[PDB]
Amino acid sequence: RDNIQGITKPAIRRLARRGGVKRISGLIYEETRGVLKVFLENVIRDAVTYTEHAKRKTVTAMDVVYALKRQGRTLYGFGG
Amino acid sequence: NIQGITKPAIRRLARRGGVKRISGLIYEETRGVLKVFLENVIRDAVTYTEHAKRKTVTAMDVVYALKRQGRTLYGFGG
Amino acid sequence: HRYRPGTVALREIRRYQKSTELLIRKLPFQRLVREIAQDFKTDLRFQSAAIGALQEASEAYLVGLFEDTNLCAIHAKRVTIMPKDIQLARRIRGERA
Amino acid sequence: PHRYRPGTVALREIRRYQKSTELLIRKLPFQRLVREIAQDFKTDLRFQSAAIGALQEASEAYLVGLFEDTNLCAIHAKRVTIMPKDIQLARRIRGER
Amino acid sequence: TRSSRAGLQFPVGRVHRLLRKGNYSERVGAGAPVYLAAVLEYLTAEILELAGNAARDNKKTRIIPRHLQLAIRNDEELNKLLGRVTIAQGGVLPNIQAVLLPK
Amino acid sequence: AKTRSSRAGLQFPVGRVHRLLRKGNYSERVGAGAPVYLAAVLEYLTAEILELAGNAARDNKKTRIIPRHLQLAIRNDEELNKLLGRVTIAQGGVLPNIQAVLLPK
Amino acid sequence: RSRKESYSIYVYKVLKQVHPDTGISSKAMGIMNSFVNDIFERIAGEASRLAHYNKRSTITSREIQTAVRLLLPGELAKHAVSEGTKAVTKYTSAK
Amino acid sequence: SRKESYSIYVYKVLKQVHPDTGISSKAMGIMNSFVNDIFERIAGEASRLAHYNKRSTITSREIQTAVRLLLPGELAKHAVSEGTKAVTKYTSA
DNA sequence: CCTTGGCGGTTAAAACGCGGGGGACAGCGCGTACGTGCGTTTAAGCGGTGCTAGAGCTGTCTACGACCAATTGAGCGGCCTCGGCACCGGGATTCTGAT
DNA sequence: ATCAGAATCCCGGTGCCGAGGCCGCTCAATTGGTCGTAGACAGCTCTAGCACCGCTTAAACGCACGTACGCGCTGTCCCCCGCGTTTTAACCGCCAAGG
Repeated sequence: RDNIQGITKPAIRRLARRGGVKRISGLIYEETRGVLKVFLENVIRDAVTYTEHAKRKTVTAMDVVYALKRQGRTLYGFGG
Repeated sequence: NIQGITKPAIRRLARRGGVKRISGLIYEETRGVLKVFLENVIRDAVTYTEHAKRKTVTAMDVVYALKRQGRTLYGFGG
Repeated sequence: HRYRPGTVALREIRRYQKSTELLIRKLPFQRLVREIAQDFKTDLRFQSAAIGALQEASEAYLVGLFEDTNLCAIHAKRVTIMPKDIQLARRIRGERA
Repeated sequence: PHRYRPGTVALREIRRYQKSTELLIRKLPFQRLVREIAQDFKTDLRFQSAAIGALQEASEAYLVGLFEDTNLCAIHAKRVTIMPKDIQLARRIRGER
Repeated sequence: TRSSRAGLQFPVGRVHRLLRKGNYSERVGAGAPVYLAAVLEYLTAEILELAGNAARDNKKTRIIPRHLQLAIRNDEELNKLLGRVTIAQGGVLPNIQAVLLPK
Repeated sequence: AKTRSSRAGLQFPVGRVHRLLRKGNYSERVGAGAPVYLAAVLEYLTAEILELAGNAARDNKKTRIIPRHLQLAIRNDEELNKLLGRVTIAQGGVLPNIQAVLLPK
Repeated sequence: RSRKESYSIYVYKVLKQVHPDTGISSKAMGIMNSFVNDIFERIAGEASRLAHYNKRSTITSREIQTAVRLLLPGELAKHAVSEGTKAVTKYTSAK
Repeated sequence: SRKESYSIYVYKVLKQVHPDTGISSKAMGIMNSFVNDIFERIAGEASRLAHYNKRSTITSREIQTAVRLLLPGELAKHAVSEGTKAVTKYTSA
């Protein structure tokens, strides 16, 4: 449990650098965790809800693609 | 024409938006900010007029344009 | 008597948020729309409802963009805005790349 | 073995992140995070490896775009370092909370 | 109207025909129109439950376009629904900044 | 000839779009000329992508088109990228960009 | 001379049900006649997406039930789905 | 079953455009997912247009108008110029 | 029959200077923490290997909502009376500036 | 605190043209017959998911050296806002076409 804080700080630092940032502050990681919590919440609710409407308890790859397309995040290379 | 918008109009618009002082070079952009923002919208509308097969633009073509551009308006038949 | 530049400005800020009265007259908006639309095609008849709807939408958009600009300036801890403020305001939304 | 001033290998490291295409985030930690997050919704669930990979890749792309937004806000603010308030301003403009 | 026997003000037939007129699917169950009409009636009920209160707060009874818009933005769920859509003569809720206000 | 696609000099199948429109319930009545037109529309749509994909292929001196090549190709141009503003390529990556402030002082 | 559908008295009736004494001006009716039907269009589009994604050509009452939960927050959608299910059950049990 | 796509249609189009350059089937699925969303958007726009005119079917003029609506001026012009010859040749054969 | 053009005219929507003054913003004094290299640890990274639980697909049913044909009365389109809320002068006051 | 300066706000008083209840028609909502079909339950396969378990390394945490960019002074110079004078034309009320 408590894997929201379990996200490694250097991983968020690498993502921020890949966002083209030269100096990385120590409070960036926690803000990233807080934002990513809700960002994952929205997409997980969408995809699992698509799965639930089809009377399924196991989410496949296609429902993720459908939910992302509805939200405006169509993903290539994984089908869709 | 392009500069038909008056400076005090933009000044009061910035007061409405909550800006106390405006830098010198912002004004020239501000007028332009509307133009393209209108342009794209009417860039749909005239094309909708092509779909409208009418020389007169009804108030529902602008509803189409605002629905597609993301700025749909209610209250006025939208 | 003479007040500081900003007391009347903040009075204007407070009052313009409770008034929906259109600032700029409708004739300049018509001039803009007609002149720009002359490029695409002539014989374009803009009915009153369409003009009013587009005018209100444009004013609401400009007020919201000024609000985002002021928010960015507050983020920059400044009162007077700069061109990069509005540039960032239109940049973050994704309309500008 | 000599040490360089700030900004030498960092930018190179940035290039190492931008040139490369494989998932920089290690798989199992984010996998277990997804497990825990989804387990809070309904217990005793099974989630496909293909789906969790798509979710992780989407999260990586969303994060890198979000730090692009944070960089843009920081540059507009005349700073190099990024701060949480940059993201606070950017998300409200985008409209996601 | 069968909405009278359904305990619903919004007629079922208009919802059913609008679904059929919109060509959203080849077949639609009988529950979909009644359920959709009930959802719309509940949604507008909360629209008017706050709109009436807003009108009554101003020593008023008739509702102006300004009266409805505030109730839209007063909530946070209702604001979430109308997040990126503006309503004519609606405007924005007042908001005063302390940093702009003089010391 | 016999096939509708090859008769009109269009490679993409009209039948696929016609079947989609018919058994997609988008409209009770589905045209035949409109799928013919949309077949050529899709043909030119894919032709443009393959047109800039070939030029992006020799950027890294590679032949197999990979998601990195697609991100290097599609994103640089304007019209498709703006029309695909909410489109991300899986395992593609971002264009190598260095901002103005990226130099230490 | 087409008698198009509108919410001239539907709004008034539901207003009386929620508030015995409250008026609405027609300029607000201009807002409502568009906004209510636009929320209707949002829900209908979500239902169409649900039906098309799960390969369903026949739409039942279950599509909207969770389409609302996708389109609305949980707190707002919970009351909506409860009231809708209750109304459907009452309609079925009645005449 | 028979899962119809443009797997070899895209190959033939590429051979017409750039036969000397290869691709990978992952890019083929990428193009499939691209054209799926594009077709869904086109179908939605054409359905809305036909509804505005209270039309039960979609004709070539509506498709042309939708192409102007969605594609930019250069791209819409290219698509219309390439597609008029399509219907012209389809009429004869 | 709604939509387009065109005069009345005269006060509000601008339309351009004067003083100016807190604020936008380019230089100095000063810190800690992030760049960077490395000690130390490791838990994940990669990959066999069995149990399995409903998804994919198919066998076997089948309920009731879409097509037809008929009845009405809800409600929309419009019309009359007067009124809920917009709007102008007099006090209460309510903000703030300069000292 | 201790003065003034304008400008809103309620109270009293004034309008008003459509808001709301009601005439009417009328056609769409609603309901009795008919069908068929994809929704629906159940089962075979099965296959990737779950989970365990064995063998392996750049990533994660911290320790430690350095300087410089962010934060706060330090001017610094300043250019649109309130105030002052000046220009003008917009659109309710009118006319016409007109398409």
